[PDB]
Parts: sequence; C-alpha cells; structure tokens
Amino acid sequence: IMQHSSGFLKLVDDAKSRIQECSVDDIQKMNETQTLDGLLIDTREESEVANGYIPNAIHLSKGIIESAIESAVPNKNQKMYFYCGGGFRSALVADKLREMGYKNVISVDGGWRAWNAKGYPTVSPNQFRPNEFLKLVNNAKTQIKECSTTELYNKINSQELDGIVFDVREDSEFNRFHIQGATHLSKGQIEVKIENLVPNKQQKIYLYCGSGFRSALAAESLQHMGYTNVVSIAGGIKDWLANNYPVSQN
Amino acid sequence: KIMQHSSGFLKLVDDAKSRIQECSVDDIQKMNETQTLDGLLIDTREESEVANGYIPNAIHLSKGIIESAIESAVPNKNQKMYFYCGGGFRSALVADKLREMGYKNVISVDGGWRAWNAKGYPTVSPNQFRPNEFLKLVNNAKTQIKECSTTELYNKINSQELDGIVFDVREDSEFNRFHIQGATHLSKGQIEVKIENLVPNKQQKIYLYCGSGFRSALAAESLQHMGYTNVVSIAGGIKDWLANNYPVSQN
Ligand SMILES: [Mg+2]
Ligand SMILES: [Mg+2]
Ligand SMILES: [Mg+2]
Repeated sequence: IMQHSSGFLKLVDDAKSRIQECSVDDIQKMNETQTLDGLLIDTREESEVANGYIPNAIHLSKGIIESAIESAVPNKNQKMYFYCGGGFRSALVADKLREMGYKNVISVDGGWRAWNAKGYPTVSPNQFRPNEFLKLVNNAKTQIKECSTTELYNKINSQELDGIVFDVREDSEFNRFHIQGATHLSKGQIEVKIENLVPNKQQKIYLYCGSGFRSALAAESLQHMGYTNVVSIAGGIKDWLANNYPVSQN
Repeated sequence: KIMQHSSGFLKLVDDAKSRIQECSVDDIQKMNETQTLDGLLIDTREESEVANGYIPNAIHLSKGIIESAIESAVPNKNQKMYFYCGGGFRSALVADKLREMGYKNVISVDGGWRAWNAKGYPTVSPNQFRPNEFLKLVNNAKTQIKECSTTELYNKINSQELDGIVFDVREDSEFNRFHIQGATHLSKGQIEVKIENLVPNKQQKIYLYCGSGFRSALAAESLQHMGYTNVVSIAGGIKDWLANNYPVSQN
C-alpha cells in the first residue's frame, strides 16, 4: 500500500496530460502472443527489480535513464513502454524522454501493482537463464570434440602441444590476458579468416573462450567449413584460471 | 577496404542468406533521414572496426558475443532488429543464428558498411558522440537552480556548520559502494515520491549530490516544481569531491 503525497501527484498529473498510456492488459496480451512491439523498460530501483519483474522487461531506472538513453537507445523513433511500481514514476519518465525527442513512448497505467493485482506472470532475477543460447551451445557440443583445460595445459607444459591454439574472445578480453602463445582470432572473424590462416583443413586446432560456450559454437561452424580436427576447450579460460593455470599479457 | 573472401566462408553465408530477410543500405538511410527507423540497428563488427566509425542510430553487439548476450540485452523475441557488418556477409550469419534462437523479426543489411560508404552516406565517429539531449536538460536545470561547490559543502560539514539535509541521489549500488559521510540515500528515481514525508518543510535547506552534478541538477529542478525553495545541487558531484581528496564513507 503506497501513500503518495499531493505534490508528487501534481507532477504526475501534469506528465500524464502529455504522454500516452496503455493498460497492463495490453502488455500481457502482447507478451502471451509474442507480439510485443517495443522495448519494455522497468524504471524501478535496483532493489525493487531484485524482487521480480515483468516478462520481456529490461532495466533502466528513472534515476539514470536521461543520462543513459542516448547511448543505450540512440534511435529517437524507438517505441518504448515504461512501467514502475504504480504507473506514476513511469509517467514522469515517459514525459522527460518525450521532452528529449523520444516521442514513441508509452507509460503502463497501474504499473507493477496493477500487474500483480490481476495475477499476471512474473519472473525473478535468480530465475533468468539464457535458455536459447545454452540450447545452441549444447547443440554444438554434441557435434564437436572437447578437451579439458587440464589436458591442454599438460600438453603445453610437457612440450607436446599438438595443435594451434586460438583465443576466440573479443579484442578487449584477449588484450587483458590470454593463454601464453595463443593466437587471437575472434569468433566474429574466425570464419572470414580461417581459410587464409589455416588452409590445411585437417590441421589440429584448439579454440577457447571465456567459458567453453563461444568456442563450441565457433568449432561447430568450422566443422561446417570442412575442418575435421577442431577441439573446443571445455570450461574456457574461467576453468583454466580456476585450476590456477597461468595467463599472460602482451 | 578490398576484401578477399574465401569460398568456404561464402558457402556458409549463402546458406544463411537463404533463410533470412535482407534490406538495402538505402532503406536504412531513408529511415534514418526521416526519423522512421523501426527497429534496433545493430553493428556486429569487431571493437577495432567500430572504433573507426559506424552508422547513425547504431548500437554495438559483435558477432562474437551476440548469441551469449541477446537474451539478456533484448529479451523480446518479437523485437525488430537490423544487423550490419563490413559487407553484408557476417551480418547474415548473425541474423540466421538469432532466427535459429527464436528471434524471427531480423533483417540483414545487404552490402553493409562497404555499401554504406560507397554511396557516401553519413557516418559517426565514436569520439563524436555526446549525449546532447541529456546535456541540454542539465543546462536547462542549472539555469533555474542554486549550486555550491564540493569545498563549500566539505567546509560546512567540518565546521559543524552544516545547514541542510544532504541526499545522495545516485543508485543503490553507487551509494552502497561509498558516499559522503552522513548523507541519506534518496535516489533520483524515488526523490519526488519520498521528499514530502522526509522533508515536510519546503523551505528547509536541502543539498543534493550525484556522481557529476548532472542528476542532482535535474533532481533539484524537479523539487523546485514541487515548491521547495532552498534546494542546492553540489556542482561537480562526488567525482569532484574525490578530485579534491575529500574522504568518503561506507555504511
Ligand atoms: Mg547448427
Ligand atoms: Mg523543465
Ligand atoms: Mg552512511
């Protein structure tokens, strides 16, 4: 039960005179039918969104949204739906973004209170899993060969390395540190560059990333190109560091 | 940049292009020029490529990281997204992979950055970027409000001459890291909701600070619209406080 004060609500009433609102029903119907046609933006505090949020939502708090929106959503025509606890703070957000030139903004009347008053589905932050990414990764792992960090490190340390090692992380990740002697070939660029770099498609190639996941996807892709001896390092450089294996910076 | 793409890569690209929708760089340019862009415009190139310039209205999600990031960054599987790369080839692989994950409202920009520049269309450098509308709002607020320096606030606190209530209007995570000793956390998000209960006397002197002086200026302007007549924003924020080697507090 909120006890909103008169001066706050005067600001809210003024904002609501200028911005478009929709119902929680509109959001729920678009969610259920997979027809949501804008960004759905939770403007509540970090401590509020930790207790659950509306499906398909992203977080940009009212406190930071003006300072962040032009970098995060440069397109002034982008359709955006805002909600907060009760439909009042989100009206102020939509009106400020309208003032900045984002006119395709909608505030969700009633907000989180109305959403839960109708019993609509919610999600916890702890519940989030990148399910489709992990499905793609498991799809790749079924098709490829993998090798542990211990097996690779033991080969390197024993001067029995039997393949080329590529770090398929981003520039910034590789630059901070990498497995010593690894060659940087980002997953973004690997299919473009591999045939010029490694024309022998039977050459043994080890790929690693942060976790074993991006490298598995990259290895599947190289197999589609006819590379027959690609190996992904299970657990990636995270598992490598967990085993206290060493890393190097250029 | 003249590219020499290998046959194996282009077979993958041909397979991807057979399953995804493409548009032209003209379509992107026409939507940009008329402010009618109707989806996210996503540059899938490497960090080192985007650092040399990019297409207006674009955001960056490299092909290397996009599958690992998309469900957190764009949870809505119906979100319309346009992808571009150097030449329309990597971006087709990206669009096809996101389609495989259930993001069907995806389009690859045929010809990519190379066709964009071949037609002489406008580009942005990363160093050109300025949050112009945010800075306009801040200057808008500063015109109307009172400000004082970090040194004025510091001297007042250390003289036991503190004449106002001090609010940190940053986010939860920022306040919990460290704050000016004794300041009450009242986020800019919640300040209008809570201020009348915490400060019923609208002539009570109130100091607001944030990281830079920018959010507190916006918050101070909003408090004035509610009839608070003695709000003061700390120019330069807690960054200028630290710049003067003034100490901070946890808990
Ligand atoms: Mg596959
Ligand atoms: Mg104003
Ligand atoms: Mg404290």
